[PDB]
Amino acid sequence: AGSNTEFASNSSVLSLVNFTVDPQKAYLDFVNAGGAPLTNCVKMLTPKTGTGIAISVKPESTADQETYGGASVCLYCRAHIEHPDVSGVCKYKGKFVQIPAQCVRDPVGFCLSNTPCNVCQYWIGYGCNCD
Amino acid sequence: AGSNTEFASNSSVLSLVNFTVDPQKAYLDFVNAGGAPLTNCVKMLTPKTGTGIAISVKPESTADQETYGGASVCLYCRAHIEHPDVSGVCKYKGKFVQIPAQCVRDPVGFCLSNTPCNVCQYWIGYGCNCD
Amino acid sequence: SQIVTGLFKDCSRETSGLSPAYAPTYVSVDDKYKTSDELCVNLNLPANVPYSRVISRMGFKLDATVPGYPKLFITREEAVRQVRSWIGFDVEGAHASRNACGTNVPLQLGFSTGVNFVVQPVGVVDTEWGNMLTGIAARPPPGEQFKHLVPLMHKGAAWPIVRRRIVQMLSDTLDKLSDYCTFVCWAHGFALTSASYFCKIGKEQKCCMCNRRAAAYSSPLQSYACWTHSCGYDYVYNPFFVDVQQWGYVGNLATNHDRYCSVHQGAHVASNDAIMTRCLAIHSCFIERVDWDIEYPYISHEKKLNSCCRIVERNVVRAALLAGSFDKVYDIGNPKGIPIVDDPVVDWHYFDAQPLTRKVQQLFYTEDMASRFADGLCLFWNCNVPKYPNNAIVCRFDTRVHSEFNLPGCDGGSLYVNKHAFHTPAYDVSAFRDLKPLPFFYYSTTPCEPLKSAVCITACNLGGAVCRKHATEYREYMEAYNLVSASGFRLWCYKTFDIYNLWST
Amino acid sequence: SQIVTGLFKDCSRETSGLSPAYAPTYVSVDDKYKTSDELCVNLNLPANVPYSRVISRMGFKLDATVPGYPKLFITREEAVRQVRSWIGFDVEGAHASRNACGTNVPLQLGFSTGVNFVVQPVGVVDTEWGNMLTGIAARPPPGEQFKHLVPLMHKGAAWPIVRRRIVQMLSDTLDKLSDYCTFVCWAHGFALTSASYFCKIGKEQKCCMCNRRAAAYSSPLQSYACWTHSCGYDYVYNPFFVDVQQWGYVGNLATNHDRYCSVHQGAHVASNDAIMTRCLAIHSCFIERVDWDIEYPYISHEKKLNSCCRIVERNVVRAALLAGSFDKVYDIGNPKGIPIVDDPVVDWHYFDAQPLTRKVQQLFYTEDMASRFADGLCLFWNCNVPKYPNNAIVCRFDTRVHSEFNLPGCDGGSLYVNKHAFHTPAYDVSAFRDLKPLPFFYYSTTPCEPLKSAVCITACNLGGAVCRKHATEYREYMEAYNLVSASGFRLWCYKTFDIYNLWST
RNA sequence: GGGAAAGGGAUUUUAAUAGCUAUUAAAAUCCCU
RNA sequence: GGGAAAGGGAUUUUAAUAGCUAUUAAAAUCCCU
Ligand SMILES: [Mg+2]
Ligand SMILES: [Mg+2]
Ligand SMILES: [Zn+2]
Ligand SMILES: [Zn+2]
Ligand SMILES: [Zn+2]
Ligand SMILES: [Zn+2]
Ligand SMILES: [Zn+2]
Ligand SMILES: [Zn+2]
Ligand SMILES: [Zn+2]
Ligand SMILES: [Zn+2]
Ligand SMILES: [Zn+2]
Ligand SMILES: [Zn+2]
Repeated sequence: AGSNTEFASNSSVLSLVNFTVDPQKAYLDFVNAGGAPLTNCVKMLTPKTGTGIAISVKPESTADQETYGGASVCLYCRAHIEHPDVSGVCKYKGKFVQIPAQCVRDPVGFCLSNTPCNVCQYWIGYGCNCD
Repeated sequence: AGSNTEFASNSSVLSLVNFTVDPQKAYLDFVNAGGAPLTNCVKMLTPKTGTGIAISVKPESTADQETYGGASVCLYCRAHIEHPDVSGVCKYKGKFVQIPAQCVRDPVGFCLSNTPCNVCQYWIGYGCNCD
Repeated sequence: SQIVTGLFKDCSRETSGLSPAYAPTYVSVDDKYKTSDELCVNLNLPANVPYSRVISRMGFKLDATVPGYPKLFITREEAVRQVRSWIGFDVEGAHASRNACGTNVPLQLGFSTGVNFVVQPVGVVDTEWGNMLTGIAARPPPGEQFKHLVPLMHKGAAWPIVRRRIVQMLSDTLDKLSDYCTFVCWAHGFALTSASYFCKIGKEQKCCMCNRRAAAYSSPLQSYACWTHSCGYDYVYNPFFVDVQQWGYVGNLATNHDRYCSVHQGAHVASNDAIMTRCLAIHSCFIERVDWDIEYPYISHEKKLNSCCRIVERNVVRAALLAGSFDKVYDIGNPKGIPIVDDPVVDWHYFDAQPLTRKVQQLFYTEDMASRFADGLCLFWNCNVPKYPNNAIVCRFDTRVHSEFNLPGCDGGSLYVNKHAFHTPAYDVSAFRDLKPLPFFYYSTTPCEPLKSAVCITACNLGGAVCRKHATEYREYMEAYNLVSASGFRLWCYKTFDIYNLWST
Repeated sequence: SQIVTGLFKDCSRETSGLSPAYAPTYVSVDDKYKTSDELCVNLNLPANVPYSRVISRMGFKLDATVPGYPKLFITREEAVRQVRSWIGFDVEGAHASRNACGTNVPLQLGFSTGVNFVVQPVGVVDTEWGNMLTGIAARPPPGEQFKHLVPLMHKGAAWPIVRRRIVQMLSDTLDKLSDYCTFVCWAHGFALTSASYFCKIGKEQKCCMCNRRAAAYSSPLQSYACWTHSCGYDYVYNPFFVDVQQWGYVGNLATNHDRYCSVHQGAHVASNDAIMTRCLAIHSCFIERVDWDIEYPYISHEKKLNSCCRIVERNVVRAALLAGSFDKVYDIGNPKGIPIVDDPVVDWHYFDAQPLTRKVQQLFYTEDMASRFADGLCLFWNCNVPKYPNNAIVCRFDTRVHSEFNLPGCDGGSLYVNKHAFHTPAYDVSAFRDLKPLPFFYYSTTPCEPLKSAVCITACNLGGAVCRKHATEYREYMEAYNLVSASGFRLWCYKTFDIYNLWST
């Protein structure tokens, strides 16, 4: 019964995240130690004509970005664990995430390490200009 | 086997003291409410020619005092409960206690309410002079 | 007076009494010191020091009255109102031996929760500098029946650990039920002596972290807390005590309990005796003599459960009256004789074991009385009978479902406390062998003003559709039915019941 | 490359995958969105919201290696070194039903302490705003053998309470034994899934209140503590996991355990399976294959106990050799072949099951070899034989005595851990039917330089007196004997042993 | 469970799609429930 | 217990001391261990 969802290569890191107290630090330590990043992310085909904001309701990637499904690039959705955000609601689910092309290797690490600017909704240090 | 030690009339209050968190406050409340004071105290026959200090190694009552056995006028020895003194050692056991004649009704209440002066070893407000 | 008591008896083997400066009472002084006028004298004899005399704790009496201090040895009427706090309590003890003879110390404590705590032999020792609560020599009681206590002498733990374990167990058991603790004992003479080891009393206190009544006391913190905040607390604060033997019982515990219960049989242990004690107390207070005037406070959605039970009763009784062509209805178990439903015009009759109105006839139902009511539909809403008739509609509480208003009872049954205490016999599926479990369904006749389900017997479902009114009614009835069933109630019906006969409207 | 796993399987009944903005993986997306180049597209279709899909937790693998993170699935040798942390663990589960199909959730957890916890069916539910750990529909497993699980579906409590109860139980059990926890399981595939509910892992931490290793984690306080400071803590921190089935066993747990043990028989429950698992692990690691080189750390007064045991052995063997004037001594159970006493000139011989020196012959003792050593004095100091001869001097550990260095073992026996691990068979008095219990006594020959006792066989006691040297010798020997006996050791001797023969000196 | 849609894995064998493997579907043995 | 000196109470009866009671000592019944 049911239908399979995850590859066996991601099972070790996802179990580690499922058991750890702090999933973000554990995943960052796993990636920085040479472990394989999370594969099986949802990648979107876009004409690269978007505005380029971080999180959007429809794909908005520019020529220097790639659009990903939000739920596939959130560590708490991948591991199916409780989100730490306000009222337990994920900010990535139902929305598409723009990832810079230079960091296409590990979308989950980028979405954990960086946060968008609250004024212009771009990634800080990766497109945000507020000076 | 064994030999009896306490009267039944004292069996009520001594039970209460065996259970209360604060034995001194409970005994004072029991006495002040009209309950019978603890009987069966050891009273010593003295020629009334002593110095009159509070606690002594031999009987020292004056004409206005009466000598009692210390263990019989300590509430924690009557109820057989842990003493609150320094290192758990009773200050009354092995020594005789002088009680003023005007408070001969309740020796235990007097020994719980008052405290000897550390300089001249008389009862404060009952023979102590340190002005 | 001069009537002596066995409390604080000197259990040492020394024949001579103590010197006046060391003896706690007058009659404990050696006779060589006593003189006329009931006075003692100092004879300048050498002091017999050091010494170590075991002091007995047998014969406590908590009957003193001090203002601000609650009455702990409650009566029958006060114990009934505190039924949610009832925890059974038995103690098996060891006799002091070697340097001490004449006292008992607790060895195995048992509670109605089924747990047993084994402790090292610890008693009060009076020494020349004061007194201690330390280890003393003790042997298991002689005879055959106490041979099972022989291993337990070397399986006991330290008292400060066992205190915290007892407080933790009572916190786990009684947290959701009450702010109080009530030790139900069979003979309190030794139970109170053992309770002196792990209980403290005093004025009524408030919890440090919340507004609940303080039921536990911590000595290193000198603090009071309720059950939710009693982590690491040594002592139980202000427990009530109840003696079942004072209630007119004659004979030992086993012969009195075996007359009314056959479920608590087993090996001899303190916890099983505690369970038997609590079972006998429940039988005494809620089966043999029943008080209808004692209302209990609401603790968890009792009003909503009552409303849902009334809704489900109305629906299923109307449906049972309309599916079969019954013109005569018997209600066995209606205390007041108020008709549950009146939309189908049928001839109602009421019976009850203890009717509150002359309009209701008396009926202590037995299975031989089936032929007296075989011509009508029998109703058994919360009426318990060991063998139900063929044409019955029965609602019965399943005693095996864990609920906050469900408590363990007598003979495997349970005490259900919802504004009143009802003793329900143990749920046995053999009583309903002539009946079938009633399937879930809804029936309505309200006017019409997505949801796909074949058990919604309505006007819209005949045409394959559903309306907003019937959808909301069906959802709220599903909520009511779910609450009723999850509380524990089970519904059974006569065999010839078919929902497809309800499609006539 | 594309090996799929059952972990995080979508257990809902929906026949279509999720939208690309909501699906957690690529292969969980519905096929109408995917393209040729393994890309996904947005078709501007209406969103299928809200939704609720159960997510499976079956198939966790804790085999990743991160610097600073301890290895939790330890090997055989590390499990042996951590024998004091061994807690058995079994889970009985319920199958997800109704809206879900294809996963199991824990229903009854059972530990080797004899404790069972019943929980409500709780699983992970993925919804359009995130995910929850909430109640799901679940039924007991079908078949006859799981009928006993049918009542337990309505006897379970909430998970946040059961977490704290489990942490409290583990703190109560493992506080004095170790700073670690080691779950000994028979099939870790479901045990690890259940452990994901109440365990947390991470870097090795220090307790907030002391220097002990942190073994529990509190979420509301966001803190770490050891066993003594884990009051109110709801998570177990860094537990090791051990699988007995990986150690070469073939067949189910019951047939493997019943081949080596007959004591743990009983009704089927999770705790009894956990006890059988731990018993089988003990048999595997300490009876069949034994490692003599593994040394365990000292906890409390173990060196003192060894010194007292040597003193008592010297005194008892010297006195037993001098009484009866034995000339030949056989020492059955001496690994090194070092004589215990040498003041009486007797001919010593040594035997052992696994001798460490060629001077010691092999001897796996059987009662049929009683006549092989009938012409001397046999020695059984910590040598365990089901049937002892008539001429024996035996010291045997009583496994029924609770001690820090005494752990539960196989076939009713016990594991005694004092610098080494010895498996001792269950203490049965029937093995000593030809021997009498040795009474307490003392013996000495030291030159001399109040105390009344008739068992102090000395030069002064012959004349009815006692000296200071023999007084302090007798008192320190009493302390040593008391420590040895309170640790659990019992001494037995041949029937013809009379202490009055020792008065010859 | 009071509650239509009876669970998870390992090994072997079989058949199909795709460019010997991955997935899909079935049978047999064993373990967990 | 591995460990010489076998426990607590209620009721009834009997004997002694002192001026019907308190203690001491014993027997029978019942309860706890
Ligand atoms: Mg009992
Ligand atoms: Mg099992
Ligand atoms: Zn998320
Ligand atoms: Zn900005
Ligand atoms: Zn004192
Ligand atoms: Zn002064
Ligand atoms: Zn509180
Ligand atoms: Zn019963
Ligand atoms: Zn309608
Ligand atoms: Zn600590
Ligand atoms: Zn076993
Ligand atoms: Zn000497």
